[PDB]
Amino acid sequence: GVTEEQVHHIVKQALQRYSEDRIGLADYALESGGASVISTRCSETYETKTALLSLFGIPLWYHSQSPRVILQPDVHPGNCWAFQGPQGFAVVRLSARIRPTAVTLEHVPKALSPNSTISSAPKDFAIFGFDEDLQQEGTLLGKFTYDQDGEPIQTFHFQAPTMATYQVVELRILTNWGHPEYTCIYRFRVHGEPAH
Amino acid sequence: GVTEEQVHHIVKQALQRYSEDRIGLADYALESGGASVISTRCSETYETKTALLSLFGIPLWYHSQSPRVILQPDVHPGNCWAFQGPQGFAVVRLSARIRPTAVTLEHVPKALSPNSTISSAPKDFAIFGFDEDLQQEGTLLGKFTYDQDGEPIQTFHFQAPTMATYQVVELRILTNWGHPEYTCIYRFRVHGEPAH
Amino acid sequence: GVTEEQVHHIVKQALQRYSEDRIGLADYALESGGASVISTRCSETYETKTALLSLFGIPLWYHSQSPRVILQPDVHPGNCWAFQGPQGFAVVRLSARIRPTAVTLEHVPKALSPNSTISSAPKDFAIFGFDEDLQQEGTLLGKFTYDQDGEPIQTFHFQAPTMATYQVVELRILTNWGHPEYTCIYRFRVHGEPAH
Amino acid sequence: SCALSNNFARSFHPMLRYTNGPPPL
Amino acid sequence: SCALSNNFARSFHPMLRYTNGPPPL
Amino acid sequence: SCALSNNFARSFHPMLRYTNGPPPL
Ligand SMILES: [K+]
Ligand SMILES: [K+]
Ligand SMILES: [K+]
Repeated sequence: GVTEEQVHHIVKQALQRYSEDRIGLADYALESGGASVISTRCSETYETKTALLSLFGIPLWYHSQSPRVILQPDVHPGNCWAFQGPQGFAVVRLSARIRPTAVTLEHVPKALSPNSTISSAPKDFAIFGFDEDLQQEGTLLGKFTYDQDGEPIQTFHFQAPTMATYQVVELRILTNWGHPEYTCIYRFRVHGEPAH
Repeated sequence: GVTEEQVHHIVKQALQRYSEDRIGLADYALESGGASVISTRCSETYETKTALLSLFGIPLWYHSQSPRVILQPDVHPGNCWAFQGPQGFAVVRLSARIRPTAVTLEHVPKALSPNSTISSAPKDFAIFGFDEDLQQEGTLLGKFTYDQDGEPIQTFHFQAPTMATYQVVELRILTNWGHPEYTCIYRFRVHGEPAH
Repeated sequence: GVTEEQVHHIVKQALQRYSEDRIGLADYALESGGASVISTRCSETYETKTALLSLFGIPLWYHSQSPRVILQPDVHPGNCWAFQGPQGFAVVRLSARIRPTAVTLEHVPKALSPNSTISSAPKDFAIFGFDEDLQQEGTLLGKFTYDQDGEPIQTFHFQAPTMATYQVVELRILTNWGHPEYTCIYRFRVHGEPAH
Repeated sequence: SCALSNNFARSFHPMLRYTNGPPPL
Repeated sequence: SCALSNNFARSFHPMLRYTNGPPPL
Repeated sequence: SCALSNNFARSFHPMLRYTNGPPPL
């Protein structure tokens, strides 16, 4: 038996957690906080030549999603960086040098996707740390799989992370969930502990 | 008597529903998902010449809301397409051809509106399907009334929808809730079943 | 002992409050609703020359946050107007002439800030009303302190507000919470009663 | 006459159209 | 001197002003 | 060859970089 008052408090706490970027963890990869995509290696943007901007009927411009969007909070359907194939890369300079402890990856939920499936979602992926530049050899921090049957937002704690700190990390997508032309990345976050 | 654990679960489910575009239904009219406003017929935008952009005191540009905003998720006060009169039209090419089953219309809530009233909200409206182009004769899919005393977001299931599928639909606003100069449309969504 | 049904209702009410700009009060300082920043007096934007926009490697433009952002709802980390010092000003023309009863100020939560501290947050501040132009002598409506250990969003009711009405108000920041180079303002809202 | 009109087409509001199928999502 | 200033007015940040009443809402 | 590439660098998508420390927050 729970009182009305306890219900209120439980609701209050859940909404405060909801309002703290859903998961309550600072994101060192958030663009507005000072992070950016610095390279995509040889990732080939999947360009469809479909979203056409025009005025008085004059074709002006084809819009497509920048890699930058993976560090942007708006994750409505279609607001994702799409690359060709199931193999892609994004190198991110974090907003502060940290010891990384977890990353988060999300995708649009099935309920909002057509046919209720998300085969364009990343599946297996890995995270690498770069101690200085992005040309030296990456150190693997973790390998993980984004689960298409889990929550749209999934957090991934490194098992036995070292004490090394990094300001450059790379998200590598290895496979996807079956989509034959592309892979969509909605948002990638990186969490950890700053220099203390 | 409910346990703490059941409360948590109920809260969890309600927040997951909240996060799925509030109502948990894919929206085939969402612009970022591949839909667009293709015509407004003879709808006359209500232009006020009021929102003036300037630099070093130099008048540059009067901002006004595009029809496109009705397919955009941001619905803060004023982020609505306004037309003159209580009669207006918007033709939308959906992002996929579907059998339509429901539409949703929302407006700013009364609590956030001045005087706590929303007389600029649409009242009676109807939805038409176009089997191909937008010039042939529309087929009526439903007539409905947006209720000014209901929730800000209202979903409207068609009674006895046919099995016909469409990629072009038109929202027609017939009356409003009393506002003498214009009608504000915040967001219009269309739900249904894709080709299977 | 609460029933399942009561839990649902409590959750429903809390989410509806959450969806009404979190606090359920109309905001007369919201830019999209018709309000604007008309002056910052001698506030010195804190420019870092850090956010550089470029194309094909060509430096194009340094981005920085406009004063306007304090009347904009997006409050992700870094989406704040920063001024040099702990003394700053923003004069806002409200969207309607009202009798002001409360203002609200928010900041990014500690959980999303690095080191979990927010020393760049405003601390003591005051609100002034201007009966007509912004050059006449302001009338003090209230003095308050933003509490760094409270909720990120804090509302401040005037004690014994007069019946005077205003369309121009000024937010004055007097001190901050210790940050040595700047003060960040995330969002400022103004609530009250319109001419009736 | 009404049906033949498209004021959106004659404005300073850029129009968006999906000419070649859905965007990626 | 402070009161007479308006640094916002002298910047590369476009200013917005509602010259003719509220926008529609 | 892969590692040496940066297609983002050769596109019509403006790049953003923090050249002089974090922005204010
Ligand atoms: K995104
Ligand atoms: K809208
Ligand atoms: K803001």
